[PDB]
Amino acid sequence: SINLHSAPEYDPSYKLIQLTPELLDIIQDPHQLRFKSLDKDKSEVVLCSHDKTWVLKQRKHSNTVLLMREFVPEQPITFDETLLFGLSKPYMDVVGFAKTESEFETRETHGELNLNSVPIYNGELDFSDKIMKRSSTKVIGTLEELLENSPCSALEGISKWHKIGGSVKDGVLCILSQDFLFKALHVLLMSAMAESLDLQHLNVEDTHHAVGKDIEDEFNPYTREIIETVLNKFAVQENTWRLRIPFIAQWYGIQALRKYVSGISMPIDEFLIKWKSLFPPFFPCDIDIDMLRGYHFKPTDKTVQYIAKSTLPMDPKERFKVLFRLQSQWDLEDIKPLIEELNSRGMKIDSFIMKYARRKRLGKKTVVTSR
Amino acid sequence: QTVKIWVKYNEGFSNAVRKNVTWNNLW
Amino acid sequence: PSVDIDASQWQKLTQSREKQTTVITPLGMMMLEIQGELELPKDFASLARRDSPNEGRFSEQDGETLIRFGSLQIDGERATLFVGKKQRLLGKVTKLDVPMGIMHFNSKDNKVELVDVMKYKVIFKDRPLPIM
Repeated sequence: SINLHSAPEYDPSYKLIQLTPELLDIIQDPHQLRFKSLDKDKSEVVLCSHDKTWVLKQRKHSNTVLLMREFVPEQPITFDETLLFGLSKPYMDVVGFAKTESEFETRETHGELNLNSVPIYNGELDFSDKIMKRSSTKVIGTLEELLENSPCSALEGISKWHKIGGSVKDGVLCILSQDFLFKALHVLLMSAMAESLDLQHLNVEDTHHAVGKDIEDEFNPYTREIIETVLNKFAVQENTWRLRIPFIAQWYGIQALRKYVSGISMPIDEFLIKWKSLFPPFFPCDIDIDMLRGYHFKPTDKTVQYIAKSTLPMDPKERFKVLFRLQSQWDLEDIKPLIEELNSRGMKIDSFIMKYARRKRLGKKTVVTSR
Repeated sequence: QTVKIWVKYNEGFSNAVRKNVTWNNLW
Repeated sequence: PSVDIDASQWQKLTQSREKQTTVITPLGMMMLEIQGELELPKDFASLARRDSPNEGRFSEQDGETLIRFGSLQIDGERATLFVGKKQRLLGKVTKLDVPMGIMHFNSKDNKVELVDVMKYKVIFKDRPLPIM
């Protein structure tokens, strides 16, 4: 048997944390895990690896939980045992050093950026104005500082920074406006073809040079930092960058849909032409209406019209109602992105659809229609 | 007259609602 | 603020050691769970003064007075807990659904150490029985 001892005071600096399989593996790797919080008395505490984020929660319970450790007695522990039964001789001693009335639970969470003193850049030069007419006075200068004050991991943060089009100007972190981001892409693309650059292997220096070599600097907002931002948004690097041509085509197509087929429909091949015309000349891409799945519907099979998902009814039977009203027969994957959000009980997505829709075979192909 | 040691049994078990955690709740 | 979890000490001891079964963790720790309150006296110093060597209820370890409150007998997986003179509780050695890290939070430095990782517990859910 084991002799059980207790101290007169427990130490509450000892606490229990759930180690999910992934966290467990890291803890046995062989300082890769980090606790973080915006402040000391207010905000959530998160736990971060290089690559992932967990949130901490605590849950009190009603039982006694003693944490006990083996100890070596200074003197042998002698006492009269008075009964036999079901109790072998002591062979070791343990002492309760902590008593916990709760667990800290660890749950996977989406890392996010803390964007508070960070301005939008639209951006004329003499950005000093927007810098000094801001929220704080304090400047967030570096991405590292931004990350340090964020509820997310290094890699989650960098990835979001690239996806929202983060940049820096005059030593001040900023975020590019949708308009300027798009405009900056357009100018970078124009210039890259004009100088016969390798769009699979771009770098900041050559691309920066290509953009500004015939522009007077004091009127050139496309700094190296801006060029890097645009590459990290619309390209993939590795150390050079590779342009994401389909992503870029879609980006233009969505604008086209908004401009030409917002309240109105248009023949698909005639729309393609107008979509194609927004590109800078000679831009190598073959455009296809299926790149705009989730952003359009087809009132007839040879017409197209724009749709914003956000306008749709929230109840899924209502959503399916409105879509079939707009278009009787849907190719299966045209309609999937417009209804996935409502699939809350994580059904397999094609089961979710057959709950509200019917499959119908025409020629060879399979379409979907209302039940 | 000497030391008396025992478990006062709980008839069952309560797990409370989970709560947020502050930096200070850890230290 | 931010701080890393130091698991350095734990990783070397997990190599200088060997065994789990359950028994105890290799580092020498265990988790005891009881459906109830453990009632110990409010004043150890007073009762320790008065302590027979027949009872053997109090001892000094590293500057602390420890009360000897019970005995634990493992036979399965099955476990029996004797508390004080008059109680027997029947329980179970349970493998944890989710392993539990014991972390020590040193407030002076705002630093945190991995003390051990608990994978088993011994738990007692049922009303205490009379002795034997």
